[PDB]
Amino acid sequence: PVSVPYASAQS
Amino acid sequence: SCPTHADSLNNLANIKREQGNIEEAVRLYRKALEVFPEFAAAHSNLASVLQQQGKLQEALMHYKEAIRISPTFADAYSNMGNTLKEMQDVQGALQCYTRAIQINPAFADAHSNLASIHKDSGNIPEAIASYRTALKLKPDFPDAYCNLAHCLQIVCDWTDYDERMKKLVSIVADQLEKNRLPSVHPHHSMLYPLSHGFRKAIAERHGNLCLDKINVLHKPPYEHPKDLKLSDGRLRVGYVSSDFGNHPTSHLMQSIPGMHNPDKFEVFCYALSPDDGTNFRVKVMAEANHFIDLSQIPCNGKAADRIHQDGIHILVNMNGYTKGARNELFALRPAPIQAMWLGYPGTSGALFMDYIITDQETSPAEVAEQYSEKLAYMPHTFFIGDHANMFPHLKKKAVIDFKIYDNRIVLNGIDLKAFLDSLPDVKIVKMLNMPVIPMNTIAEAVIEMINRGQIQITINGFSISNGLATTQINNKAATGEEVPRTIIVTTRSQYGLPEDAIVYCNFNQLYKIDPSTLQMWANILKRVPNSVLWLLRFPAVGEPNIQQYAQNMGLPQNRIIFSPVAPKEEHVRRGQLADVCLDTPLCNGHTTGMDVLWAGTPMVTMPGETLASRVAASQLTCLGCLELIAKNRQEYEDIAVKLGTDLEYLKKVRGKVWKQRISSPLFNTKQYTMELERLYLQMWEHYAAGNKPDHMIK
Ligand SMILES: CC(=O)N[C@@H]1[C@@H](O)[C@H](O)[C@@H](CO)S[C@@H]1OP(=O)(O)OP(=O)(O)OC[C@H]1O[C@@H](n2ccc(=O)[nH]c2=O)[C@H](O)[C@@H]1O
Repeated sequence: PVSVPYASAQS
Repeated sequence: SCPTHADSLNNLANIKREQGNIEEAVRLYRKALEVFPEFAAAHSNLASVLQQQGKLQEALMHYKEAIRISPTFADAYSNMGNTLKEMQDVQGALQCYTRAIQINPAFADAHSNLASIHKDSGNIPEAIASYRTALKLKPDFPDAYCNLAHCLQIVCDWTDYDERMKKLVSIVADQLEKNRLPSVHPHHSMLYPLSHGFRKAIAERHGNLCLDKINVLHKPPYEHPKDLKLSDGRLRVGYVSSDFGNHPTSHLMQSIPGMHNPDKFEVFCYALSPDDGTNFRVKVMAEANHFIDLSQIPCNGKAADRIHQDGIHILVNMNGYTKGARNELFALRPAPIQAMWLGYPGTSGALFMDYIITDQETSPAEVAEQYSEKLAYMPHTFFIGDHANMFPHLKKKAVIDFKIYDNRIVLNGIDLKAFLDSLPDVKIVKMLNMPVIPMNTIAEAVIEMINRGQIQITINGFSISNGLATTQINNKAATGEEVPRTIIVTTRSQYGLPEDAIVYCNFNQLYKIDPSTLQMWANILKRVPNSVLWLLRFPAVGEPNIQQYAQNMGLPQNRIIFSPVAPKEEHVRRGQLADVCLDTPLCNGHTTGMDVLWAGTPMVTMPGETLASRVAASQLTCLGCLELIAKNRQEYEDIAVKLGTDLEYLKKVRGKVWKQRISSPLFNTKQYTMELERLYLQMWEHYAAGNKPDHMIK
């Protein structure tokens, strides 16, 4: 659990 | 009022579109509809260029019209979905897609479009299902094939890996050549075995997506300033990021706007995203000379004006092709100099981007042909971390001896020293140096807390905190927004690590691993009998797959240990338990690199060609540990194994990292900033001289 912010594509 | 007339006009417009001339296509479509308003296909076609032009508002109205006329037009539902998606209305777009599939069970784009929503909600097994269905129906579908490929990548499904890769390249080759926008997303391009020209070419195309979205504003070029007179001798730098909030980008550079020299520079921050409420956002707003919320200004025209209004000399793009980006801003060219920085690990491939900020280790001059921008070198590494400010409680540590290991039971805290002073029998190992508590009632109390899984205890009045419960004791300290006000215990037993093992960790998202990368580790683990590999459930669906491939390479289950994802502070801190970090060479640990180094944990890397596969090396160089940098698979394995067997050598290196992280420039934001300032002024002089940008490689 706990999710954390990460980088990702522009979709 | 003639259908035939209109029909011909449509035929003409479709022609004009093919010859890439968008301007004209629209004009014709609009006349076709003037002649015959009840024209379904005209409405549909005019919609999708309006969509391309970013005029969604309107493009939607026309799609709605198309449907009303032809209720079986499955193709229009699907597109209207895409539009509604792009309008942040996921709900209604989802409705379109399903509605389309219901009407035409066999229509393949709907099935893909649906999968794509699932992908963005991060439910992957469902996204995959729907992509597989789409491809079954239409076995030649790039967009679906590529997107699938990426999901399989994220879950570490490596079935037919080599054929899948070749196939990708294959598709991209075709699409680049047929002048069609490539299915691979530039941010993912670094994961596949494409050429560097190919990667640049992809980026290049997404570069042109913004270009069309702004052409339709019909804006005159901007008059840029030519000297510093209006800004009183100050160079006006503008940072533009959608991640001034709780987000890695902030975790790295939140200190920097604060650290600029006010005499020579005036700092403008342009948030692309609304205030999330966190301390990161607050600090940046508190410390930048000016903070402008551009999320209040959705129109790219008025936004760009607002930048040019402010008189920015250097505009810094921190997003590149990542979530929440708005490069239309950059395409409008409001500042004379526009540089890529930190946020995106790759070339923009775009004309409107002047410089990429990097260094010689990450982007050596041989490979300048990979980028479309001119290189601007920082003197050490272009990377940087706030860790020093964000996590000062990790500067020093203390250990319990429970039978001298530095990573079995650890204690950190701002007030650690005063607590050790309360204690009767502490022993002081030299390296700074490392305090060791002996196995007494005290030590036993602490360990029993850990064992019973209790939140916290009190010893001589100091609070001792279970380092698994921090979000309960203090939410803000667990996220990295506050500095912890207690002492925190961290131990191997908390994560089910074997007390007497060699722990190789890698804390990255699992998409960074490929079958090669795993093979190497498999080898290493075989040659080092007391070892375990420590990974993250990131995502959890990923775990069984690795376990699978690990088992086929001949590893018992108990050889690889998975831990769940943790909040930033716990995540960083438990890096101290590990012995060596083993870095993914397909795509390096970036923020993670900094994180594991801060814990004093040496990291083995094998630098490749792509920027992103080189960052870790670049960090280690700056730190001063070249013996951790491998020239090939072979050497990689050996460096690891040497560390894992030669406990004397291990201790030597670990101590080096520990010391170096302070004394080297790596975690030094003040020094970093000043260099960034140098590089800024270099760029400026050169442009003020009358020159177009060239390499600043010094
Ligand atoms: C390949 C790639 O996209 N690289 C990007 C860089 O080029 C950008 O410069 C960096 C942002 O600008 S982010 C990015 O760098 P990466 O290292 O890939 O980080 P990523 O996007 O996987 O998220 C890891 C986060 O999870 C946190 N994290 C991780 C595990 C955990 O248990 N808890 C936790 O808080 C970590 O502390 C991090 O906060």
